Amino acid sequence: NSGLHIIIFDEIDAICKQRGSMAGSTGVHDTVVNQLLSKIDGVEQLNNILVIGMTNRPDLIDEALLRPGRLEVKMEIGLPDEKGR
Amino acid sequence: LVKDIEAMRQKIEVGLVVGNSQVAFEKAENSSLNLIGKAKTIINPDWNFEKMGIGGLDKEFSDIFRRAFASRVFPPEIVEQMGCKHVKGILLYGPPGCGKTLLARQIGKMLNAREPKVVNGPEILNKYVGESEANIRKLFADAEEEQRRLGANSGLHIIIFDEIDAICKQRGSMAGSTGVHDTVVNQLLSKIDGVEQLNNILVIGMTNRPDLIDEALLRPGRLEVKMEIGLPDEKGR
Amino acid sequence: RAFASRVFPPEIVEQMGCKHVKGILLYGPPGCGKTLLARQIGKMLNAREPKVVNGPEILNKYVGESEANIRKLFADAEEEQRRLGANSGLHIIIFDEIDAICKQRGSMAGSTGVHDTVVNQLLSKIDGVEQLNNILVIGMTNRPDLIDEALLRPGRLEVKMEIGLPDEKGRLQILHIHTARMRGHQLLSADVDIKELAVETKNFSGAELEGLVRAAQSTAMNRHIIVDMEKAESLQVTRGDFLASLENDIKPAFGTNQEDYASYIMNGIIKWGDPVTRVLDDGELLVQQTKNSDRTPLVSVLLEGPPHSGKTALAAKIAEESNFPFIKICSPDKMIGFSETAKCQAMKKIFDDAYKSQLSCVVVDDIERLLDYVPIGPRFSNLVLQALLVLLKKAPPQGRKLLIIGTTSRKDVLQEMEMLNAFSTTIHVPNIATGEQLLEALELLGNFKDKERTTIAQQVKGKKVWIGIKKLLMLIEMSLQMDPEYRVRKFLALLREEGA
Amino acid sequence: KPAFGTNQEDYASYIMNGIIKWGDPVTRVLDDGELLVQQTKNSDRTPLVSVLLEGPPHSGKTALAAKIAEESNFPFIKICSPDKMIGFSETAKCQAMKKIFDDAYKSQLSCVVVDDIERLLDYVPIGPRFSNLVLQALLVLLKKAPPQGRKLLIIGTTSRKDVLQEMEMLN
Amino acid sequence: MAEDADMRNELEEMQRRADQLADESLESTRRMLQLVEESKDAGIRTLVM
Ligand SMILES: Nc1ncnc2c1ncn2[C@@H]1O[C@H](COP(=O)(O)OP(=O)(O)OP(=O)(O)O)[C@@H](O)[C@H]1O
Ligand SMILES: Nc1ncnc2c1ncn2[C@@H]1O[C@H](COP(=O)(O)OP(=O)(O)OP(=O)(O)O)[C@@H](O)[C@H]1O
Ligand SMILES: Nc1ncnc2c1ncn2[C@@H]1O[C@H](COP(=O)(O)OP(=O)(O)OP(=O)(O)O)[C@@H](O)[C@H]1O
Ligand SMILES: Nc1ncnc2c1ncn2[C@@H]1O[C@H](COP(=O)(O)OP(=O)(O)OP(=O)(O)O)[C@@H](O)[C@H]1O
Repeated sequence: NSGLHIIIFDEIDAICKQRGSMAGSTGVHDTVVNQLLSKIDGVEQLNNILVIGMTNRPDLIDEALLRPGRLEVKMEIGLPDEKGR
Repeated sequence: LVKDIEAMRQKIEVGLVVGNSQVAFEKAENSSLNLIGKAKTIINPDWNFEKMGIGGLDKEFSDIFRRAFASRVFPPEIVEQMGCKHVKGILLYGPPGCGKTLLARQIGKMLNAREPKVVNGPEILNKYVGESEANIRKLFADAEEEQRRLGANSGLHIIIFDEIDAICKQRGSMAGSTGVHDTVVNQLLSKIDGVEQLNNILVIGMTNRPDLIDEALLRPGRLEVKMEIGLPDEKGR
Repeated sequence: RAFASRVFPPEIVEQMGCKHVKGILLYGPPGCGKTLLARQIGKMLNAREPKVVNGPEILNKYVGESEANIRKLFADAEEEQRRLGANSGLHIIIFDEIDAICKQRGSMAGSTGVHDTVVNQLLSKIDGVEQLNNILVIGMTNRPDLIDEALLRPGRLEVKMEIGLPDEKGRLQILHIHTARMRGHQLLSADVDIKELAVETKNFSGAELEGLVRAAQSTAMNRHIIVDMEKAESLQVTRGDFLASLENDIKPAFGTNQEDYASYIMNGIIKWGDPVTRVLDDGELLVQQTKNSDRTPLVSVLLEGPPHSGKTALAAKIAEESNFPFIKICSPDKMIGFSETAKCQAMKKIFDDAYKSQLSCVVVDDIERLLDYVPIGPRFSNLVLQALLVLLKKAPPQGRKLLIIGTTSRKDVLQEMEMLNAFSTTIHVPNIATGEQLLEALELLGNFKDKERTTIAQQVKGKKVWIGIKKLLMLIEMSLQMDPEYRVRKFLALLREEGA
Repeated sequence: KPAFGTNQEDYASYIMNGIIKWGDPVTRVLDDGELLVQQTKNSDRTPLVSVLLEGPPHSGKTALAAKIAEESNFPFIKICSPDKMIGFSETAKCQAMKKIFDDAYKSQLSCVVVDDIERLLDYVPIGPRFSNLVLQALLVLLKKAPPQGRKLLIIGTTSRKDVLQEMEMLN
Repeated sequence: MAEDADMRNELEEMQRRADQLADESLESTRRMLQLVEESKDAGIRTLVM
């Protein structure tokens, strides 16, 4: 029954890009993302948080992280029609 | 508390201990009585798993179970007749979202009586030399002495690594010529097959990039089983 | 070498002046059995209690504690030197994964710390100004070559001994030593043949050898073991019998993998005539070149034929038929996308480690693919060519014998690259020329019965055939998939167009 | 939700109008495609098959190649297309296609589309130029077998096959 | 760039007297715990008698 702690990463893409021995030698300092995806989906259930993430360059991000349960939902927001505008 | 009486053979209710009456002792439940000898006659680490949270892998679970938990669950006497040392060192390699850390979770925490020490990726690494590495032996140093001063019989100790490929990679190709991650791995290898030949642990790693992982670590006895898990068939699905 | 000095009666060396050896070093590939050896040494051999150090266990953050933990090791053994000069109880040290603590002093890359140069304290302690005698020290490493050689020169450490992989029969001792207890309590059948295993284990070593054993006991129990209870039965009667074979097949990788010819061999070899015999005979006459003669330690062959002839498959057949200790297939499959340098590098590793053996054979498949070759205009990579053409004429050291094959579907490109001049010889693969020869072949296969065989056979012999197998398979197959009557007519009509 | 495996949506991209039947040609062709998937599904001793579709330009090649897979109902299909590869140096290009095939080699069987090959591998007539590396990797893969028990087909397209005879990938 | 340097460095321990000499003051504080109570012991019983 605990309360949420939301965490906010302003820019994901710089922190974590694909770790697949790409973009030069092993990404940039990819140890980080390993720690992260072990943390959020780790051996502990950790049912009590959602992390928000935001990019303007999404495709880079590793599918390992994007799959359902670590982050299920990737949404696109696009230039609105007249009504929204 | 008398348990069973046998005559010189019928089992009787009330009898008379005489000179040539042999007697056996057994520590009670939730007992810390260390009885030795074989004037005795039990520990089974697995009391319940009916089924836990899994489908589709009834082959793979069977293989892992028989290989690394059957030596545990056996008559000890016959296995020391057999003279084989327990396999340790599970590995799991696969794509994401195929239920590996779940699997690892359930056995350590739901199957057998211990609390496992778990690293979430590296927690290890530190700004100061030697203490990050030392945390490894800070891991092993609660189970090593335990074997030393209880011998063979012991409560199981467990280590779950996760996303181990980050911390360990092939030596000589590491962040330049010498490498940062080189000395942690040379400790890990030094302990697992180490000169102490501790028998009382299993190391559970998991990866999505197993080719990176060094064969030096994967040869049998350090991590024996490299087990693929993959996209399930419909019936498992 | 190093224990004569311990065992002898003292007077004899007292007439000599030799200072007794400090230490040794032993290395090799992993899982090869070295740490066992280093336990038993010091377990059995000396009267002393050893102190082990694990590799980084020395290191500590405060600037002087690293070295100040090393001198701790040797203070006892030096004080007893001081106290008793001539003799002592031989305090011995065991390092482990020593390569980290000692590597070349003049590399700080990735460390960016001076504490790599603890080594100076180390070897300045060992011989130092103060000689320490009646101590022994042993190193252990995967990586022998990164060590500062200031401590590999003799007298600091004499011996560089490299523990290699087991010999086939020595592997038997490694095997029998484990199975002694298993048999001694008669949990081992008399049916299993350790030799039958040991020949069927090409490169299994040490732990790799022991792994199937440990697994075998698991698989053997599990039957008698068996839900909620997951009972272990009381039944104590069992033994692993010809399940070591099954798991040897499935469960471990060799650790040096050749096992799979399957990707190369789908169907084996259909023995389809005289040419196949001529070829294989030429082959088992060629393999003997190495083994008999010591003036041609290197020999070199080409396999020339048209495409889709399975040349590269029977090359592997002849390799396994040579039954050498070390065989490998340099595939473009394993090397893909590699720029020419790495594409050379893989090959580099292959021949350099292959030379290690007293012999080996190697095949090079589809060189036209390996070295990328296309007309439209000649274009290829030369560097691989140059390297390769040197490697052909590199003679291994001291009569460690080599055999090489290469394969092409085209020689007419090659005679301009001057490769086959460098090759010793070439052998031709004629491809199937006629209906009788063919019909015999496919009836060895099957998958046309006699009516169909004949139904074909009327009109084949009147015609002349130029074909190879690898096309024929797909033809018979895809034609087969059609409905029964239609099958052979379609086969025929395909042959009309393909071979014309 | 999209998935690691096939989508319902990759297709509507490539076939926007579907495939209208104008004649027997369409029948024969895609029936041969059906024939081939049944060959692979049923058979052994042909773990892989290899086909390409020649047509003249602006005769829909890729549509057919998609509909074949869509009718095969094999579980794993990832088309490899140039549109998702733009500007790539030949190195990362071949990494991409190999990545596709290695994911595919996981499943028990699969259908892979190469399309617009002559644009996948750089090609121009004038002083004729192309990438050698992508060529070689491609066609060894066409000649490659996955681990045993697995089965696949590789469909390809081009608007010209004459230069491909010249480049000795056709066999 | 393409530069990854991740590094470590070592510590300088401030001279915290760096001798056992601390004990003597600690011995005085032992004795003031120790030798004081019996004053009260004999005090209360001196007051009883
Ligand atoms: N039998 C199963 N097979 C696959 N996935 C399962 C199964 N049962 C449950 N799951 C779900 O799979 C999810 C992810 O699997 P897991 O927790 O092992 O992490 P993972 O995604 O496998 O990690 P990684 O992405 O590093 O492989 C679990 O959170 C769980 O919800
Ligand atoms: N030569 C051998 N004789 C008997 N058992 C062996 C032998 N080699 C390996 N083993 C098996 O493997 C264990 C020894 O491991 P091994 O000595 O291969 O480690 P290592 O060679 O030091 O590995 P690395 O060199 O990578 O550290 C033994 O306890 C036994 O189970
Ligand atoms: N006597 C034989 N000689 C050669 N191949 C044979 C023989 N008998 C059967 N085969 C079959 O040849 C098949 C292999 O053909 P493969 O594709 O290797 O030919 P290839 O010459 O490599 O083709 P390419 O020249 O295009 O590389 C195997 O399935 C094997 O069973
Ligand atoms: N039955 C059909 N057969 C072929 N094409 C069809 C059929 N029905 C519709 N089409 C149209 O043909 C188009 C095929 O475009 P396609 O992806 O083949 O481009 P392309 O022809 O490969 O380009 P290029 O001509 O440069 O090769 C589709 O948009 C589709 O709408």
